[PDB]
Amino acid sequence: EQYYGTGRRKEAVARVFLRPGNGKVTVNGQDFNEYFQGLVRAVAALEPLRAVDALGRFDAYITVRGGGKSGQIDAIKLGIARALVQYNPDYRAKLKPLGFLTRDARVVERKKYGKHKARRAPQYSKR
Amino acid sequence: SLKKGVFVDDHLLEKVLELNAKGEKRLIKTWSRRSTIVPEMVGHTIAVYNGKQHVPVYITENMVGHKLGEFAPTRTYR
Amino acid sequence: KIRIKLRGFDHKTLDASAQKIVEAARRSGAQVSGPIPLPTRVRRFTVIRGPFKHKDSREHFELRTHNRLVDIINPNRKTIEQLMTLDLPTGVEIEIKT
Amino acid sequence: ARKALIEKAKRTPKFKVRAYTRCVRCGRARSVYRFFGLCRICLRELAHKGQLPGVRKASW
Amino acid sequence: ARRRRAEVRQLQPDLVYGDVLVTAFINKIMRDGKKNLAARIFYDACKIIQEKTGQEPLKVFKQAVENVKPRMEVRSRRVGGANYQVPMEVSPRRQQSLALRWLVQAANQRPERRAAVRIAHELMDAAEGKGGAVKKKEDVERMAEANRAYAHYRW
Amino acid sequence: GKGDRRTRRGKIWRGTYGKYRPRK
Amino acid sequence: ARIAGVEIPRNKRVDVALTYIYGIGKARAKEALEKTGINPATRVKDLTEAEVVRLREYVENTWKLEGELRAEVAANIKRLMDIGCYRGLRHRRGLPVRGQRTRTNARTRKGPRKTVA
RNA sequence: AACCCCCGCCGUUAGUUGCCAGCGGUUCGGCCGGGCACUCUAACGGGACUGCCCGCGAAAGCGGGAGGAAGGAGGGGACGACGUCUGGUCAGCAUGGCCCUUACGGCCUGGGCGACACACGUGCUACAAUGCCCACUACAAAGCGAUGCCACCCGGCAACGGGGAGCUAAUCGCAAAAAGGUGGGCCCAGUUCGGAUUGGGGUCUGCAACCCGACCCCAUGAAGCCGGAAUCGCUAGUAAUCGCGGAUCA
Ligand SMILES: [Mg+2]
Ligand SMILES: [Mg+2]
Ligand SMILES: [Zn+2]
Repeated sequence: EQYYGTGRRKEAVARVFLRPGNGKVTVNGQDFNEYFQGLVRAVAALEPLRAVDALGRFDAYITVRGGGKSGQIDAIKLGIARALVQYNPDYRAKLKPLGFLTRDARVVERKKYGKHKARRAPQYSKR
Repeated sequence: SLKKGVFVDDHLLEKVLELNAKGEKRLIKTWSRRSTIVPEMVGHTIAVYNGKQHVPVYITENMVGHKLGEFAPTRTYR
Repeated sequence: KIRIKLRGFDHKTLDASAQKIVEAARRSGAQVSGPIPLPTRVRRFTVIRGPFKHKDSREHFELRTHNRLVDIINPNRKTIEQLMTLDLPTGVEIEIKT
Repeated sequence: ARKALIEKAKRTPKFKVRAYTRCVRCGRARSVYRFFGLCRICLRELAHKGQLPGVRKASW
Repeated sequence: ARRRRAEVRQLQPDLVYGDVLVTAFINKIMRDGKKNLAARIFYDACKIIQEKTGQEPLKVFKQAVENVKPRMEVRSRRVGGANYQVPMEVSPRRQQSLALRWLVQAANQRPERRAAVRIAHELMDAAEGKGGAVKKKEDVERMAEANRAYAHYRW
Repeated sequence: GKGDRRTRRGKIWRGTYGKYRPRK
Repeated sequence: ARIAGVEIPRNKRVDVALTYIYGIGKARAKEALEKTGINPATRVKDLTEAEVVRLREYVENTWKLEGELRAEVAANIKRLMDIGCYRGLRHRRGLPVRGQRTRTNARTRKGPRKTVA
């Protein structure tokens, strides 16, 4: 019945409980268009829905926690992907080449000692 | 700031009380530049130390709310 | 009903003592929730290497203080004697309460 | 004044604002961690030796 | 690097129109890592475009960046111990880079108060054939044909 | 102004609260 | 209108207008409006004649201000001067009262940099 | 190089963290029952080996692609050889020699490392409309706390004080992450930009805040409208930028 998938990025997890229906999307309560306001990445998270050709035909319910505001969006992005692919093996043959199934290894690194920001070193000098 | 009970040393008040108890001189080599000047103590001369020596700084009406250190140099040429 | 705390450093020694209790309590009494690991509180200490001036190449350690929880329900007399005699702790300061 | 000072640090005759921290091992005046009660120097020395329980090499 | 050429950074295509060139422009506008801010600021001008002229902001953007695309430029180079101002064709990427860049600066040059209106008016003059960024382009191309003598060292 | 001794982020940078910054 | 005796903060926010008044600032500006029921948004260019004398006379007679305030500031300094407290001698040479970094900057009171070397 | 630690894909093991994902009740707070699937909490193991397909080659290897969470060391850490610099440190400590011994040792009060006509280094805060103020609203991680972290209530404009619950603490607490987001004021001004300097009054620590602490509220509102010669940082979650914690310690 339902389409589940796990979302995660920058320690921002996001459960994805999808249920075929209309288009009403709830995430941690509230509404999708309600929670994300004035952000273009919002409609970008629904990209997997536009790839499958079924924008308005599914009621979503995501539980995203931790991480930043945007990290949640990327979490929902990959989360929705695993949800729709869970009940669709052929949709992986067109969601994968488009690049979706990846935790995005890109993550902040440790601020190294002696330095200031893991890389930026204090102004070199000799005077 | 010490708003609850103005700060000051006991031997300061003690030594200065006998000075008012009969109206003696004023000579008094102190070592507590941290204390606050007592009001009725006007007209006396506290020899305040400052690492170097005892400064014969006089006293009056205006100089009261301030410390004893306020009127005693701790550095040369100042 | 009863709850046991198993604080300690080395998780290798903590795993042996924790698993030991699990076998002893279950194999000789009612139900017992397995070893429940908690967020390990760590004391990260950073510091300089050289004695004099060297605000770089500094070295730092960390104090691993592990935590493991185990809950026994029905107070069995067999489990009380088992844990009272058959025990092999060491660097594992345990604390138990009702 | 090194010896007489390490003794004065444990004295605490007058007010508490003189019972400053003082390393036990090599008796350092500063860089004294309260937890270990040692200085940063003698701290690392022991750590390498393994005389510091639970104190493993930090790496992440 | 001395070894590899280092491949370009394939950026994410536009999230509203569907075009990488647009998003790249947002990045140039992006101050202190505020994409969503710069994005809106860009789309603000897009609406200002339709306010003035009934033209789509999409092609209005292409026309501008196209007319500010430097065809050639002079580059310094040593020869035995002397620098020659040798002109020659630019790389398509760099042309796109400079174009998008100059426009952003040309907007800053304007007296306009709000950033959007600055980007708005600038995109108009750019698409037209005469603007702050455009003239800076015309300037560079002059240097090329000017030093055309030293163009013998094409390298 | 991260330096204004009388603003929002004014006390925030100074790790304090006071009047202009809400406090319990 | 000539509010504080001579000062005339015309054509602008009423609250800000009082900020230009010596001895009056952002805080004391809001206080006058909350004690006379004046909207901070409205300009001085369009106010009632009653409100003029109203707000003007209020702040005027209420607390100290203007040069007479500035006279008190120097007055206390005459007191730190007549004897010479550590605070006063700093005003003598122009040094800061906080005993800050004189070995470096502190140009705010020491004036421009007199290189000379 | 490779074995060990952190972050990435997944599983096994343990379910008082979280969970109407499933159902019912519900003062609708996962609160009750209930459940371990999920998230997570750590613990063990798996996976990536130019392994597979195609081109080049004698080989090693290189190049393009599929599978895959991740390809040609995946990102990061720890690891810094023989030697080098008469490099640093007798003031961490050890230590040969040297020198003093009613003082080159020891205790105390006060002063002093904070002294300023000047110059250099590393920094912080700005010069503002991609911006500044007010009100309202939302998403972190990591770490720390029983004579310590203080929920929350009363008071004061305020720092903060009086009362007082929880907490040897994934269960209580510092705690509001900030930037962002919504609506509003500002209209280019030495400015609601900028916050140095200075006057008056207050709170906390501490025997004790003149020298010489910190933070409040009122006023004061200086230079600077992006900086000469020259010069520094970093190739991706990096630069820039915006926050929180910890050691230290009254
Ligand atoms: Mg798992
Ligand atoms: Mg006043
Ligand atoms: Zn020591």
